[PDB]
Amino acid sequence: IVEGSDAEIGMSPWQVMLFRKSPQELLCGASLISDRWVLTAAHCLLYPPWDKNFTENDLLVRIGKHSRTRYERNIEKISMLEKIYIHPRYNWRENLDRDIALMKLKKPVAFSDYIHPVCLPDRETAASLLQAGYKGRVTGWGNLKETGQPSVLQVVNLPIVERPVCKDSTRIRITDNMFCAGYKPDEGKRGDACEGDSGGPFVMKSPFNNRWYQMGIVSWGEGCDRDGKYGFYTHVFRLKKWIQKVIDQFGE
Amino acid sequence: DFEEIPEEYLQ
Amino acid sequence: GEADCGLRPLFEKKSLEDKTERELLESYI
Ligand SMILES: Cc1ccc(C(=O)N2CCC[C@H]2C(=O)NCc2cc(Cl)ccc2CN)[nH]1
Ligand SMILES: *[C@@H]1O[C@H](CO)[C@@H](O)[C@H](O)[C@H]1NC(C)=O
Ligand SMILES: [Mg+2]
Repeated sequence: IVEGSDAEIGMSPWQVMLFRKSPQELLCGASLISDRWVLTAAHCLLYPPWDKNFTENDLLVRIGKHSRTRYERNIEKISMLEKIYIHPRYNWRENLDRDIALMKLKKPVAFSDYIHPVCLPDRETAASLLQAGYKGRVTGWGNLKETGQPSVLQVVNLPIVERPVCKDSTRIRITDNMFCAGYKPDEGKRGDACEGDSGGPFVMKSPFNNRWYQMGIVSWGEGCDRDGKYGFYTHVFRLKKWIQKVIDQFGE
Repeated sequence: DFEEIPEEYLQ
Repeated sequence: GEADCGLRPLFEKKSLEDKTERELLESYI
């Protein structure tokens, strides 16, 4: 996270760390959506340009964390993966279209003060909140700068950007399965996600029922926090039919 | 850079 | 847990607000 701040304790209890077993390192972010299901970006698991193709046994999910590198004894919970499900129409070749994956845990995670699921939006919440100017929150343990690494979970609040402004900022083709966020060079404020924050959630607090909803998944950007560039997020609601299909077919 | 984790999860 | 989703034990469950959630609410016009 670039131009963010340290998260408060229990501020993002759905935040999940995707952790590589060997060498021991942070791979990505992810989010807890039930006691058995974790949501992340498909590119965190499969990205052939970088020779990335992780299998279940290669990874651990660490839930309830705050410190990036420390083992947070009696707080964090470490879970093993039962199965990885990548969107069948995930487009790693061009623009990371449908950058979404689900991970089913071997055992259910016990909820606590530091571990709690985020909601998934329904059509009404998405239509009400996914609007230009409305701000969401991005969290992660990723790089602090494009060209170092934080001691604890970082947080940044960022405004959703108008689709024409998103499209005009880049040469990449932007799809309806993406939305973009960040400040315009003229706004004065800064911030973005960066490498290592992918798979993490873009959340919004509904002013109707006071619950936190995961509207986006940290996906891609041209660098980190560049003027005139924006961060791109997977549109969770647009891919909810796939989410529900996977959960309905492979059990909750 | 990462503090070691219990072996029960690494196996 | 769908029923209780998105309600934080250290915040919403205790009617405590975090330091920057007000910035999100203010943006929802
Ligand atoms: C122009 C372009 C092609 C691919 C990427 C990209 O961002 N990738 C390729 C695979 C990993 C992912 C990444 O770095 N995501 C993190 C990220 C996410 C966001 Cl929202 C903003 C910036 C960044 C940092 N580039 N960007
Ligand atoms: C990823 O690995 C699996 C084996 O675990 C293989 O079947 C699959 O074809 C690989 N995908 C790519 C795109 O390399
Ligand atoms: Mg920018």
